[PDB]
Amino acid sequence: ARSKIALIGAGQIGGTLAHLAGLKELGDVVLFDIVDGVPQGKALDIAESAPVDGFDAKYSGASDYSAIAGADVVIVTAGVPRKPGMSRDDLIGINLKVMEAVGAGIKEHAPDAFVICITNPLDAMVWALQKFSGLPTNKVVGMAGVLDSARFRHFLAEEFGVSVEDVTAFVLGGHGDDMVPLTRYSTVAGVPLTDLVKLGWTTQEKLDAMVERTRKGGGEIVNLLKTGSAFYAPAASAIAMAESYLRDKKRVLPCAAYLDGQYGIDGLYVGVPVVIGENGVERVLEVTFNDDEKAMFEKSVNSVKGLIEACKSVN
Amino acid sequence: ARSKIALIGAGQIGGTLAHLAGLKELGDVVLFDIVDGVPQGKALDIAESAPVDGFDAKYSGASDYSAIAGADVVIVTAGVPRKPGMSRDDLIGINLKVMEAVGAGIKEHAPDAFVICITNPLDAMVWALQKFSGLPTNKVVGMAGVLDSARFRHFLAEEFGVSVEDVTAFVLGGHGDDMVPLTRYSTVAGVPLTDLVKLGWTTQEKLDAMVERTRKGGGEIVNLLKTGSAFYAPAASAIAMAESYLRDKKRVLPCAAYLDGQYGIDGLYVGVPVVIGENGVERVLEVTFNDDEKAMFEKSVNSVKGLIEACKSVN
Amino acid sequence: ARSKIALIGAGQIGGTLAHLAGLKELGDVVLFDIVDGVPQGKALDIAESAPVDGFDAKYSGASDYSAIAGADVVIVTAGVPRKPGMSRDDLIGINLKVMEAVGAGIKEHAPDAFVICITNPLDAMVWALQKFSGLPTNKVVGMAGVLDSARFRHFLAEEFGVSVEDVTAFVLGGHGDDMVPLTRYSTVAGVPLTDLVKLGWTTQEKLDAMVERTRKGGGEIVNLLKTGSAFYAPAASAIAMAESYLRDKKRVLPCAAYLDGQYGIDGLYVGVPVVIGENGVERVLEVTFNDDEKAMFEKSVNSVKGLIEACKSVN
Amino acid sequence: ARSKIALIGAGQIGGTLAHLAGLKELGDVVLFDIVDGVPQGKALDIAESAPVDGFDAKYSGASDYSAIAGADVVIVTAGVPRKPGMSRDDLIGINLKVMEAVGAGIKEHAPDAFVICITNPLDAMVWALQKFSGLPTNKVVGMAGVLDSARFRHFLAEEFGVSVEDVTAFVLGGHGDDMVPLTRYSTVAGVPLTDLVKLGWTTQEKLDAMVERTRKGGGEIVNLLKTGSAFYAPAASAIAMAESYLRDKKRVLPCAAYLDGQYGIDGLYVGVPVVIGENGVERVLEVTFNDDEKAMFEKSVNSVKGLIEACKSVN
Ligand SMILES: NC(=O)c1ccc[n+]([C@@H]2O[C@H](COP(=O)([O-])OP(=O)(O)OC[C@H]3O[C@@H](n4cnc5c(N)ncnc54)[C@H](O)[C@@H]3O)[C@@H](O)[C@H]2O)c1
Ligand SMILES: NC(=O)c1ccc[n+]([C@@H]2O[C@H](COP(=O)([O-])OP(=O)(O)OC[C@H]3O[C@@H](n4cnc5c(N)ncnc54)[C@H](O)[C@@H]3O)[C@@H](O)[C@H]2O)c1
Ligand SMILES: NC(=O)c1ccc[n+]([C@@H]2O[C@H](COP(=O)([O-])OP(=O)(O)OC[C@H]3O[C@@H](n4cnc5c(N)ncnc54)[C@H](O)[C@@H]3O)[C@@H](O)[C@H]2O)c1
Ligand SMILES: NC(=O)c1ccc[n+]([C@@H]2O[C@H](COP(=O)([O-])OP(=O)(O)OC[C@H]3O[C@@H](n4cnc5c(N)ncnc54)[C@H](O)[C@@H]3O)[C@@H](O)[C@H]2O)c1
Ligand SMILES: [Ca+2]
Ligand SMILES: [Ca+2]
Ligand SMILES: [Ca+2]
Ligand SMILES: [Ca+2]
Ligand SMILES: [Ca+2]
Ligand SMILES: [Ca+2]
Ligand SMILES: [Ca+2]
Ligand SMILES: [Ca+2]
Ligand SMILES: [Cl-]
Ligand SMILES: [Cl-]
Ligand SMILES: [Cl-]
Ligand SMILES: [Cl-]
Repeated sequence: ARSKIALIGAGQIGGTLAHLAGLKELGDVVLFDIVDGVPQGKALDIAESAPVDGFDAKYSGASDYSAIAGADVVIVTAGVPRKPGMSRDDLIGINLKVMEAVGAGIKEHAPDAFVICITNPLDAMVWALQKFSGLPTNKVVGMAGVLDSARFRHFLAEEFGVSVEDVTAFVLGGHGDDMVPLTRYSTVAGVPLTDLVKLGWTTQEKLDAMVERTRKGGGEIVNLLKTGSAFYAPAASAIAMAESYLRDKKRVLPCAAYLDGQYGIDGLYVGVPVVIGENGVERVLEVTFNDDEKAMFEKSVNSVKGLIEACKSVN
Repeated sequence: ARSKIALIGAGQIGGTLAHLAGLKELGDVVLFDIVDGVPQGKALDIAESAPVDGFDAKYSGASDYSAIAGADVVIVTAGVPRKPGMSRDDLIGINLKVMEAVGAGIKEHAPDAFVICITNPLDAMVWALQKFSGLPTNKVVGMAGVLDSARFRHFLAEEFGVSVEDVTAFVLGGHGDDMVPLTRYSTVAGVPLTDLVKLGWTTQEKLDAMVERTRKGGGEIVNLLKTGSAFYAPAASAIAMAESYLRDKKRVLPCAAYLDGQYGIDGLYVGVPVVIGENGVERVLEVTFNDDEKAMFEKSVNSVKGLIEACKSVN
Repeated sequence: ARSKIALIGAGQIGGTLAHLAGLKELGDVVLFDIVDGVPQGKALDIAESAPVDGFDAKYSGASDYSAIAGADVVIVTAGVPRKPGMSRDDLIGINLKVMEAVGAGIKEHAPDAFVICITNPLDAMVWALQKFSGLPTNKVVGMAGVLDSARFRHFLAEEFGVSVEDVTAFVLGGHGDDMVPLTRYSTVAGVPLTDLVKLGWTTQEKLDAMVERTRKGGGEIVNLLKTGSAFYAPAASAIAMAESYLRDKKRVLPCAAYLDGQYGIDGLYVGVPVVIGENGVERVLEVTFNDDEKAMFEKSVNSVKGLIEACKSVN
Repeated sequence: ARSKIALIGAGQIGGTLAHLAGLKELGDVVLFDIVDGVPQGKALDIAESAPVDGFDAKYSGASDYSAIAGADVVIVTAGVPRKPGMSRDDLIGINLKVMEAVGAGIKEHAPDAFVICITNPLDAMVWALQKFSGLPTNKVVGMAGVLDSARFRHFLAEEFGVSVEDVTAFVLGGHGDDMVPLTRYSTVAGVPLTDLVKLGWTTQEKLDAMVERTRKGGGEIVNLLKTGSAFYAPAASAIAMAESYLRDKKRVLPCAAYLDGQYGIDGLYVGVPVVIGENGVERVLEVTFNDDEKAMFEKSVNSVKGLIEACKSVN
């Protein structure tokens, strides 16, 4: 009866998720992959690390979905990268097929799980995974906003020369051009960034550049690493979501969540602040937008709609 | 060369400070008191607890100030309680005498320390302790606002049904009638409390009652315990300040800090948000007040002035 | 569905248990006492500390046993101290009456709990509490040996100048003259203390003195504090036991456990190494004694028998 | 003045070291590599993860050694893998050249560092790195034994069904055929494994198989992963060593250490238990061997001698 965490995909993010789940003593971990040996090896390596910090957790790797039976949390990173010669449709086609298999596995073996999707393109993959698995919409979420929040917080803390603990970033929507930052609901110690510009703690230009840097943040890591994308911050972000579920913390975190009318939207996964507790997505915090924000949010949702239409077109 | 933390006063708060410093692996601890046996016993008890969690720290107790030599941080709780038959002047008279002795001990033995005063009445005792010790004003601070922030955060998190991690409370000034809350710079996930009332997440009345409950918070604990005042939250609050110094975190925390013109004030210790790092109080965040806040802050400073005048009157 | 920890007794150890349970994020906490106000005040103080470290836990205080309903773990410190004018029989008489009330409360309200008794005299109180509550014998244990282990580990680590993390102490039986140390199964980095004497890392005399100091350890703290007994190490020790249950860690810890024939003993609570997991006391590790150890253990069990007979005599 | 940790090599182990150093709040981190972009990207990714857990640490990546200036700890993983078409001499030739460059960089820029070598073949690379850097022999160590200890502890804990926290493994020498296990100084709760066989908690055959599995442990991970070797347990192991230095914990850990006559050996790096504190390798624990162990240790040292001779032959 420790909690059981199944990690579907045992690649860069999945290994990191597994390591964090151990260090944080969140429970037992099953790593799943289609590449045999990989999840077993990473599982055993992490298991062998455990006596150094003293965490007691069972680790195992598998390529059969029976291994995930009764998982409390399932975190999905399974899929393929968009190689330079691949279309968007190609990628969606491929990773939709992966979501199909993953959804079937969760449906059969872990129907009571809280599912956190990470696989790109996230706002479509999470939507697809919920549909394929049939799980309740409040029990399937996507990680995206926490990562954007984390990047922006790092840039802010560096700018102001203050602890990351005292910075808050408010972001909705998706990544990149689909991100909807509210600098007025972003703060240092409760003071909004817009007021910090008035105080002269920063400048409008520096603030705008930090917002843009957050939009571009994923690509900035790709451009440095060259062989892959970011994994430490993505994994940390999803573990925060998982921990909030497992420990019923009721964190308020921006995640891709199924909207039943909130923000004027019905039937789509959109990045919004949600309370995560033992019942999954328990409430959506719907803020009041100004005009600039309404228009940014509308673009962002249209982007999601266009990708969902591409999914239906390819499946 | 581990950091050295000296705790001047080994009573309710001082024991708790000592326990937290161990658990958090902040360094070696010296407990100091005039009651012989007390600091030695608590030190040894905590030392004996250490193998259970695995923290390596030296613990000792003393009643001679040579024991605090070279302390990196000194946290002062030494003093007496205001027994029902004691005046304010009586208390100040008594605890000023204690600050005199403590200041002399720090001056001689730990002149390079970051000093955190807790002893009441705080805004006067911290002012007195800086004067008696001669330490640089940026290296002597008082704990008060963090405690108020913590209480208000607890009440907010309970009200909204969210994690304490996603609530921010902005408080300046002192405790009780001297507290200067800014609900507009208090937030859930970046959203100000004033906006949460507009969203219907709470009500104005409930918000006002939580502010009042924070004002009264110390007395609320006294009224429950009957034999003494709060100690767990006070100790946690001061340890946050200490940790920010020791780990150069540059937390932004409301503390009683010496103002050199900020907030229009020169030569007084006033509760304000400060960045705490390896150089002590490194910057004061001076916010822009609305009218209600200016007047509340002016009352609060006048209160401090009146207590400083009472000190001079009694010493 | 967070775990629920009920702390029966909200005095020195009980407050400390409550604080540790928060810091370690073990779950929700209910403090129970007959002195109204005390558990409510300590609960609220700890709750108010929580936003400083970011632990999400509900805290409450009560003087009605309905408050403990559904507790996963119950830790019992309720009782009175042996004031200088009180007999052993007096104390047992009094604290047996307390165990009667506590056992009735657990029986009615938390029948599925893992119960950890701390109240003295421990080997009798734990036996009595199991009988009064009717809970399964594997779900009721007493804390004693972990504390002795912790003290001895502290003394060893100081002697050898090594980390507390690399010292192991093996103790069975009770405290004081009833303690049964096995220095040959006590180690630094796996090397037994008896071999460390041969290596010249210490001396036989120093080793014997550390054993004696452990026997006397509780009194050593009393003699320093004067107003009460140890509480930081006692609380840490019991929390280790609780955590092993709650997280199914299967720690091997010396505890007062009900023996069903192990060590040649049937029907008594005796200090022995036990594996603690989600099923309670899951296995007893029965070591093979040398002659000196057999005789020490036999004395220790006879001591327990004599105290159980005194209980029956007074109840 | 936070501690500064330089990680020379930003590959599989180096990234993991960097992540752990953040999570454990050990200090600022510089990742160094010859592949430009890699250390910068991993540094930035980890930095961006920090606001999720709240660790304050500066992260940077570099390919110039000036970046490591004033490092308190330097952990070396730089080097190349032994590709299937490469000799032992080839590998040594190559990685000796890497140690030459790394040693020069440490000499010039971080002469006061505690250096932890990980690069294979470890017992030669650590010896070479000390010679190239000129640092004091007590300030240069190799990680190997902690990893073996950790693997064996995992296997033991699984065998006995107990917490990893209560298992101790005693290993000297190197990996594989060069490992020198002492099962008699390996324990569960202080009870030696040899006694646990007598108690019937395991069997001689199972114990022997766990020893052999530890010998083969690195290869077991390679055989599962196929693309590389273990990294989570290796990184955890070295971080334990680093933390012991940085926090002056005086852990007793099996590491490749320069022997000045201990174990009968002068002038070689050999795996032995050492106390690690703020002065580096502060003491070597020299145990007394039985005959089987003496012969195993002699083989193991001869193996080291043969590799040192191969180094001199290739350099
Ligand atoms: N949501 C976000 O904010 C965010 C941020 C970063 C990365 N990502 C996305 O996360 C995903 C994972 O990234 P990564 O770096 O771990 O990738 P990776 O390529 O290292 O890992 C993916 C793993 O999935 C496995 N896999 C492939 N097909 C599978 C199947 N049918 N079933 C099970 N497993 C399968 C692969 O074998 C591989 O081990 C990618 O799609 C990436 O774009 C998302
Ligand atoms: N700043 C705040 O927000 C805040 C909040 C709570 C409590 N307080 C104050 O903190 C202080 C400590 O509270 P507590 O509950 O620990 O009190 P306590 O009475 O338990 O402890 C005070 C200790 O100081 C010792 N002492 C007395 N005179 C001394 C001297 N001359 N030198 C050294 N030690 C001496 C006493 O022996 C005692 O052990 C009190 O003044 C209290 O009002 C402040
Ligand atoms: N087992 C060990 O190794 C060990 C070590 C140290 C202390 N102890 C024992 O632990 C016990 C607690 O010590 P402490 O320092 O916390 O004591 P304490 O006196 O501070 O606390 C005891 C609490 O129990 C309460 N209480 C009294 N009667 C009660 C009842 N009928 N129902 C509920 N609550 C009641 C009291 O009001 C008090 O708050 C003592 O018996 C002590 O001897 C055991
Ligand atoms: N001691 C042990 O117990 C143990 C256990 C496991 C692995 N290892 C060894 O640890 C080492 C690192 O393993 P890994 O998985 O991280 O390897 P890796 O190949 O992922 O990383 C090595 C890094 O070193 C870099 N590098 C190469 N030449 C360099 C130079 N001249 N200067 C600076 N950087 C350079 C590479 O670019 C690469 O990023 C390997 O030699 C491996 O065999 C040791
Ligand atoms: Ca632990
Ligand atoms: Ca609406
Ligand atoms: Ca530790
Ligand atoms: Ca101004
Ligand atoms: Ca947390
Ligand atoms: Ca038997
Ligand atoms: Ca923190
Ligand atoms: Ca010798
Ligand atoms: Cl270890
Ligand atoms: Cl323990
Ligand atoms: Cl805080
Ligand atoms: Cl977060």
